[PDB]
Amino acid sequence: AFGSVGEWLRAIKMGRYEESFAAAGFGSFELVSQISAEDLLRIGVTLAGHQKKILASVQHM
Ligand SMILES: [Cl-]
Repeated sequence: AFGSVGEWLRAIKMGRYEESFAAAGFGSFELVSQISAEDLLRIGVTLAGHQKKILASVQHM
């Protein structure tokens, strides 16, 4: 378990997206667990490799 979405993003080397997750309203794991590729694109994860890494990480929840 992570203490916050930030801690999670940081842990999976995706800390660069912290502010953009938070501003888009993804501040709980309940929301992030339902995240899709379209969501990731909307908030600014433009790289498919980062999208894949993020989505593979959430598929654990
Ligand atoms: Cl934090």
